[PDB]
Amino acid sequence: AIAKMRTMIEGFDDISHGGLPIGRSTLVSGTSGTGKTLFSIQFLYNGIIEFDEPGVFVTFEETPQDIIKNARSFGWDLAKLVDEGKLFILDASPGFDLSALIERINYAIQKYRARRVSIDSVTSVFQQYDASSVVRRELFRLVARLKQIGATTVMTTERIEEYGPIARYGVEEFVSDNVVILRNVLEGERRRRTLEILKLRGTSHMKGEYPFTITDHGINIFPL
Amino acid sequence: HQAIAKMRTMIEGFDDISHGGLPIGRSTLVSGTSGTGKTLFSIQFLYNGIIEFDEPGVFVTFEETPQDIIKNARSFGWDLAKLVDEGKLFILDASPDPFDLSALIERINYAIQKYRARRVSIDSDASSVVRRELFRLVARLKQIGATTVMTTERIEEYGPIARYGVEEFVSDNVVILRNVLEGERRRRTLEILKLRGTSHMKGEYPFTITDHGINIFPLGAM
Amino acid sequence: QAIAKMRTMIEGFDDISHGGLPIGRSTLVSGTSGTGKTLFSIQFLYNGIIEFDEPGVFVTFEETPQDIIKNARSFGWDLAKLVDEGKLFILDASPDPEDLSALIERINYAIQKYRARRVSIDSDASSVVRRELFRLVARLKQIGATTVMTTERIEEYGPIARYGVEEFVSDNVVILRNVLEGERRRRTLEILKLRGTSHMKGEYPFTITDHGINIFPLGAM
Amino acid sequence: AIAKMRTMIEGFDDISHGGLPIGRSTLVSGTSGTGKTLFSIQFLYNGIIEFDEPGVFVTFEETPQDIIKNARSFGWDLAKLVDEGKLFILDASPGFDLSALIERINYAIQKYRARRVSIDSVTSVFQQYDASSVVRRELFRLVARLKQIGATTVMTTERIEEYGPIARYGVEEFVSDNVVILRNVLEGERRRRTLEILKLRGTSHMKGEYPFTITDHGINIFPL
Amino acid sequence: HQAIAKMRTMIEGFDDISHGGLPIGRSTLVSGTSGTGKTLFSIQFLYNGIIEFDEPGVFVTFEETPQDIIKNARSFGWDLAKLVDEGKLFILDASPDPFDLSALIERINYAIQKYRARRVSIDSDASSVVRRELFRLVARLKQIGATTVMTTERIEEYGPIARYGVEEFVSDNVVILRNVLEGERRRRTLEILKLRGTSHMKGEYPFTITDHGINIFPLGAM
Amino acid sequence: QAIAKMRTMIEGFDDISHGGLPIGRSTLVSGTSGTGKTLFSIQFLYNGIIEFDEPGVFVTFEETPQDIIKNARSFGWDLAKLVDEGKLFILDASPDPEDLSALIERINYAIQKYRARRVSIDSDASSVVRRELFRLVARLKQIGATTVMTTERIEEYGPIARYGVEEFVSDNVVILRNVLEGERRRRTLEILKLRGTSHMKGEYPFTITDHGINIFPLGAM
Ligand SMILES: Nc1ncnc2c1ncn2[C@@H]1O[C@H](COP(=O)(O)OP(=O)(O)NP(=O)(O)O)[C@@H](O)[C@H]1O
Ligand SMILES: Nc1ncnc2c1ncn2[C@@H]1O[C@H](COP(=O)(O)OP(=O)(O)NP(=O)(O)O)[C@@H](O)[C@H]1O
Ligand SMILES: Nc1ncnc2c1ncn2[C@@H]1O[C@H](COP(=O)(O)OP(=O)(O)NP(=O)(O)O)[C@@H](O)[C@H]1O
Ligand SMILES: Nc1ncnc2c1ncn2[C@@H]1O[C@H](COP(=O)(O)OP(=O)(O)NP(=O)(O)O)[C@@H](O)[C@H]1O
Ligand SMILES: Nc1ncnc2c1ncn2[C@@H]1O[C@H](COP(=O)(O)OP(=O)(O)NP(=O)(O)O)[C@@H](O)[C@H]1O
Ligand SMILES: Nc1ncnc2c1ncn2[C@@H]1O[C@H](COP(=O)(O)OP(=O)(O)NP(=O)(O)O)[C@@H](O)[C@H]1O
Ligand SMILES: [Cl-]
Ligand SMILES: [Cl-]
Ligand SMILES: [Cl-]
Ligand SMILES: [Cl-]
Ligand SMILES: [Cl-]
Ligand SMILES: [Cl-]
Ligand SMILES: [Mg+2]
Ligand SMILES: [Mg+2]
Ligand SMILES: [Mg+2]
Ligand SMILES: [Mg+2]
Ligand SMILES: [Mg+2]
Ligand SMILES: [Mg+2]
Repeated sequence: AIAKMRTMIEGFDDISHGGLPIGRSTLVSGTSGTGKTLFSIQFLYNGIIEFDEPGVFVTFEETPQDIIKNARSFGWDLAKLVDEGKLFILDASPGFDLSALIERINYAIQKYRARRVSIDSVTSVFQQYDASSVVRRELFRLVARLKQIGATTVMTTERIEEYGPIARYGVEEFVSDNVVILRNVLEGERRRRTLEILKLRGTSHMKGEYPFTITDHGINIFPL
Repeated sequence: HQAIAKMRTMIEGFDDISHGGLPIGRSTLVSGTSGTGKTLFSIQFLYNGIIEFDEPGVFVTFEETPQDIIKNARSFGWDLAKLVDEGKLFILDASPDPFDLSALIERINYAIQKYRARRVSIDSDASSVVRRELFRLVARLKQIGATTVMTTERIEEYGPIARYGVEEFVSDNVVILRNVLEGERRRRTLEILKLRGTSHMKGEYPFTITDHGINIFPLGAM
Repeated sequence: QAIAKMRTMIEGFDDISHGGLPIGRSTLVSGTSGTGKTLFSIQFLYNGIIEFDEPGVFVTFEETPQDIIKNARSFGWDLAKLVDEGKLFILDASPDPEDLSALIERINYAIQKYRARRVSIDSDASSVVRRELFRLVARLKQIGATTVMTTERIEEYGPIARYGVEEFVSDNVVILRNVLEGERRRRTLEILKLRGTSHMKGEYPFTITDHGINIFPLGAM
Repeated sequence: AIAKMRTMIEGFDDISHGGLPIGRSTLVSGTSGTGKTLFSIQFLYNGIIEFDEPGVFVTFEETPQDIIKNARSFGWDLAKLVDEGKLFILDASPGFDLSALIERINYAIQKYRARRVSIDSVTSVFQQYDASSVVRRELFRLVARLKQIGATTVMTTERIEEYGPIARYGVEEFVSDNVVILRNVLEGERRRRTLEILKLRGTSHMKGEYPFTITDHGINIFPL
Repeated sequence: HQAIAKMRTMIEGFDDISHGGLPIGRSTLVSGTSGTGKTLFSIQFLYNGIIEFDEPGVFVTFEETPQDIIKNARSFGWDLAKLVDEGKLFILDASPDPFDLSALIERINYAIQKYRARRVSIDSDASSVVRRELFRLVARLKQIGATTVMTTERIEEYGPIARYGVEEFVSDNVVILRNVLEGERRRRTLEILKLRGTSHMKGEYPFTITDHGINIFPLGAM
Repeated sequence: QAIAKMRTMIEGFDDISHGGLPIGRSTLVSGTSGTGKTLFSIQFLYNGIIEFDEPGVFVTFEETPQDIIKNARSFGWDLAKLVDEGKLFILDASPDPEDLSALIERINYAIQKYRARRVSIDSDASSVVRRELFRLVARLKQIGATTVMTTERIEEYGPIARYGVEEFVSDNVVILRNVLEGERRRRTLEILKLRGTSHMKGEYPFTITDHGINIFPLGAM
């Protein structure tokens, strides 16, 4: 019914029954340090390395140089992909309206013939601009235009509780076709990472929380 | 003359729980957190009305495009495109362009009249204003004579019925879809909280979503 | 010397209240949605009429008279007949799709016109709510009405009613609950308070059936 | 160290080690239907019957006629005490300033030579007048002037949780010399009434919750 | 030259828990719900300073009148009237008449100078403003060289340290008095949360209030 | 290729962080009152100076330099000597009893003057807080400083910091807890996150003694 794109992130394409729905956005929400940026980098990296699908990474608060430096933790050379024209890192770092940003993103997608897009994290621009009032409207604008473009998008968001609202403004999951929750639960002085696919409109997926670890090779999910 | 009559949904298990289906000529609120099956329920209500009883339906969408409603319904082997082309289903696009309630209600009445519709699904910041506006909608749908499913959002599995804390009190009928997380596993359940002027089963009934749509099971099952 | 009470004839209730509702006073009936508030308030009037020939005035704020009448047919009650016979008056204060003191005067006009002994009223700042609810309860008391007034609440074991004041201005308070535990619902009724008189304490389970509300003994089911 | 006045309410003078501190105010707080008005009526009634100490009852929302009628539940004839000049029921029923009310109360105390005063409930006037802003200030005014007068006062207040703040505005206990909490706890579908003396400045008292019942004879506390 | 020195309170048990008493020349916040023993603690601090060490004290009261402070202290057999008449204790009446902080601080400094006081007790709506103003007071008391107990209110036994959520962060030293209700019984406990630049015992220590004042006991006692 | 780290020499910490704090970045250290935040931040500079001759700048917002110095004598540290020798600079931003970008320029002036490699910063609308904290972290990064910045929180197992944003703009996050259970306190340290590198997970108990912070093994005591 709906076609999916392989993420090649260990375990994820099993949990999602094939990968992420093509041409749609997937919200990846989680508290700080849960692995959201990593998930969004792996998504682009694997598309390039495994499938020669170019990617655009939109960063708000982290600098492109820090994204590149941090990815060396995993032995991934993103500078080389940028040099080869296969990755573009769009720096979106400092009435509220995402129209201008959407034009920039669209330019990059057409220029680099990108099939994958990662946006990390649009929560920060809403919050820095004090734009909670229009989050539902502007996220809708962004999600809708990315769909018109045909991009397959990972969109990260913040949340402040492990078991609580999906995201910070309490509306983000409802305008998203697809929702993944990363958790980092503290119990008995120990942390455990888990991943959940809450929803994929129009298709099936495994349910509940699945454990994962972050290693030198990135995210490893165990699809019990 | 007699107590209220019901219209069969044909959603497996639901007509048992509702003691006959949804109260005719009224609206039923179906509330749930994200991914609980709300849009599915409202689609299945229309689809079954068309296939089983040749009762035309109007689907009102506020954020999903008609194309995506049609695409997603193929997950269950339902061909909504065929139904739209036969004039049995009309998808009213009220989604924004990548709010006027009176204008909306007029469009809905227009569609109900044009397509002879007997079923309607509507899917989906002061609580005082929400109460007044939802009341107007419910009341005018009842004047038109529609049997309606209207979905609403909620945030917590075992908190308020719906986002604003008022929606269930202006509704005649309320169904709650939950997606309960316990010990890392999810369990879907459906509950008929209330049907004014008629009987229904009580409590949460477990259900699944499969290639066949929603299938509801007996109490404490699964 | 006690407070005089009028029988509700609602199965079990007149035992729990030790004689029924205090006459000439208002009783708050609070509950989450679908707990039986409107039913309790209709059954109070209906029984008043059928058992005692005591006329009743039903004040509706959101449901229409025709829907009230239709819904009561669930219980085999013919409210339309009672309106035709002048025994029941349904005052429609529900808004048209498409002022407190004024409403009170229409209520009093109805009470005097129909010589009603029973009144049911069904159903954003706590200060204003407290002041206006006090004026309504006080005016009904001066009129001599015995009143059931319903209110909303949003949690089964939280505040008595939405604004956190409603129970303090009421002489009498009844709480209807619909408790969800282990995927099952259990309806319970509690008389929290009756000023000046006695009543059973705590929660009593009840059912709603074809014959209305039926309240059961302690710790039952 | 500080002299106390017997309440003669069954069990209470044991819990308070002698009764209420003379010349001071005692806050009696509780959720609705916990017995606050009853406690405040018994305090005056017993002063009159047992000790020929006249009393003034200040009522805000309940009418004097209802106070009198309700007290017949217990076989107490308050109309007769009013007729004999031993009880005065002051009807205080409908910038915020209790000065005028305080003058009325003072007039009644002097006129009737009252030793006991019950005020039930000043919470309602604060709330009806939307005067949360000045609760601490105005309660202080009232408590201080009653102390200057020499009255021994029971002052009831509302609260909305059994285990939670002492009173509605979160300040009332701090301007009171003495604090009593009435609770009506629901557990396992059963209610239990308890009374606690939280604090009596400058003197001793029993601690914790003590069970009580309300009967035809009024409040019965069991001072375990 | 060396780490901070302490002044003995002589409150039974307290100087053990504080590893020597209260840090000299600083303020110690003593926070508690109503009836926890805050005023008692602050009175005992001065009284013991006078009786045991001939160190004069100033008591600043904001709501209890001096007459009532004196009256209530007779519960413990303490004759504060005698101490005021000997010029060893001064009760500064800052209570309202049945707010100017700079003016208050000047009066406190005046009293400290007039009576040669070495100990001070102060007893007792935007959190930002409270933070700034409390900071000014603490800082100016430290400039004067007072060793001070300052009491504050709190609402919950195991919630915020104090009413506004900022008071402990501008204090050098924090003591929490609790009155914990469990199974219908109350248990009083005292905790030294923090003393900057010095050591102290940790956790809650049970205490009683009796005719002798506050008596603190070893851990897990009673 | 890893992220380079600088050793804190705080007992146990450099093991938990797998080498120390990421160089040229800021580390958030959040905690309720009296959890050891100022101590952690002083020990970071002190060890930098004593172990590695790396000068440090301490920015204080409420405690005075003289109190910082007095309090450190608890640990047998002579900070006054280090200020005299030009190895430690305490920037006083505390208010006098009786503008972000400006503060940043005074910090940078201090860093350049004293050739500091280490910086500690100690310590009402979430939007504004997020924007200003981002500007500070970004400017410190451009300057090249390795920074410890303390923040407050009010619950041991609640939000990381007061405004619910502080941890998201930080590259590195450490949480100090002081957990009260059964009338006993237990101090724990947690490294929540270090962008781009590895670290041990969960809570590690620690003590504060005459020698500063000592962090213990897993599940200890
Ligand atoms: N080589 C590695 N081995 C193990 N864990 C690693 C490694 N590199 C990074 N990590 C972990 O990955 C985490 C970073 O994940 P990241 O994807 O930046 O989280 P995030 O959710 O985007 N954080 P934030 O943006 O602040 O909300 C670090 O906190 C480390 O715990
Ligand atoms: N063929 C299928 N088999 C199993 N599950 C499916 C299938 N198709 C869809 N689903 C599930 O149905 C869910 C979507 O249901 P849907 O009715 O769109 O939820 P919703 O409550 O309307 N979500 P939202 O609009 O965000 O409030 C997905 O999240 C999948 O879990
Ligand atoms: N014949 C019947 N048998 C059993 N239950 C019935 C019958 N008729 C109605 N009910 C129940 O009565 C409930 C309606 O009670 P009602 O008195 O309308 O509640 P309420 O508290 O006033 N609801 P609301 O005003 O919408 O918040 C329905 O939800 C059914 O569960
Ligand atoms: N004769 C009696 N026998 C037993 N209980 C009685 C009797 N008379 C009254 N009661 C109880 O006393 C309660 C009234 O107590 P009352 O002192 O009015 O409470 P309150 O706390 O002042 N209520 P409120 O003013 O609404 O906050 C009633 O709710 C009954 O439960
Ligand atoms: N002789 C005594 N024996 C036993 N307990 C006593 C004695 N004298 C006083 N008390 C107790 O001490 C408590 C008063 O302590 P106090 O120091 O005034 O509390 P506080 O915390 O200052 N109250 P508040 O000002 O409302 O915040 C009383 O509530 C009694 O329980
Ligand atoms: N020599 C010592 N031995 C043991 N503990 C000590 C010693 N010196 C100080 N402490 C402890 O260290 C704590 C102060 O730590 P500090 O680093 O000031 O905490 P903080 O989190 O910065 N406090 P604050 O800024 O007031 O919220 C004191 O409360 C003592 O418990
Ligand atoms: Cl991991
Ligand atoms: Cl399922
Ligand atoms: Cl039932
Ligand atoms: Cl009782
Ligand atoms: Cl004690
Ligand atoms: Cl320690
Ligand atoms: Mg990130
Ligand atoms: Mg949907
Ligand atoms: Mg109703
Ligand atoms: Mg009362
Ligand atoms: Mg005090
Ligand atoms: Mg500090």
